[PDB]
Amino acid sequence: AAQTNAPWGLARISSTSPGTSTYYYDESAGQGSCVYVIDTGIEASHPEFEGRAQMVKTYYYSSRDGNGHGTHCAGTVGSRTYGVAKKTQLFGVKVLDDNGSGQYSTIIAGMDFVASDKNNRNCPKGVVASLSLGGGYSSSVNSAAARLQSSGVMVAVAAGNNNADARNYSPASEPSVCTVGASDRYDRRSSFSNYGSVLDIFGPGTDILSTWIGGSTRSISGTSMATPHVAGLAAYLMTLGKTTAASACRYIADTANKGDLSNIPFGTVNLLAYNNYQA
Ligand SMILES: [Ca+2]
Ligand SMILES: [Ca+2]
Repeated sequence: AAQTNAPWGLARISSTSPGTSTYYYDESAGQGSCVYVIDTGIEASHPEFEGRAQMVKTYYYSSRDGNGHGTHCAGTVGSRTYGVAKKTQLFGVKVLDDNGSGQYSTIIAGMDFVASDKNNRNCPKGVVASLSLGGGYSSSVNSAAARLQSSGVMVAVAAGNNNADARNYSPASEPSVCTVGASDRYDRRSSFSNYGSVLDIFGPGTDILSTWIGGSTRSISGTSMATPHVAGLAAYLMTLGKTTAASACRYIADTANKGDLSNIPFGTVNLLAYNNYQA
């Protein structure tokens, strides 16, 4: 398959070079995988989700995304026009409030929820969780992410937007999950992206167009936008049978574009997520 005039990040993950405009991908498109978007929720009625999204848990008064952020992230995972894995099933877990905030106790509960809830879903090609969230270092938050991974879920987490070492942020700093930095369309590390030895991979995160609440779309930026590129890419590769929940991060790293990025600090990986699709 080939989506012309795609969002630049979609084009970028299917090219060895920046500046292309077509997203080339296998038509299997993540069918048979499942991705949990642990965030502010998902506006599952958005036309772009085509009935493939649903809310499965909320920690607030409503299951509605009153923010947009979780809808955006879910769009980059799996919407028709904006998504990496355009036929995956999406599951919404609302652990963040409508201002985008949440307490670590809630975030932890949400992760343990996914670990159990996946055992009651039919996800024959495997299960991924996308966590575009975090704050300062917490060993309990890291332990929760490690448990989620251990349970058989491909966990992708944002590196954080502090232009600092991700060692001091959670769940970014949990070594066993996949920690995602952000890049821009000119293959620079994004100005706000965290860095550090704990990063596994970079994905597109500056000026990312996706779905928004009220059946709308917009462009926003952050390691939160990079993370769902990786999570959708994992689901895509798991449906193709190339990798498993346990091995996907390492697979993506090993098959990344290497050495493409600028302003990567020594000791941080120079690796950009890449689907290695050949028609
Ligand atoms: Ca290159
Ligand atoms: Ca890691």
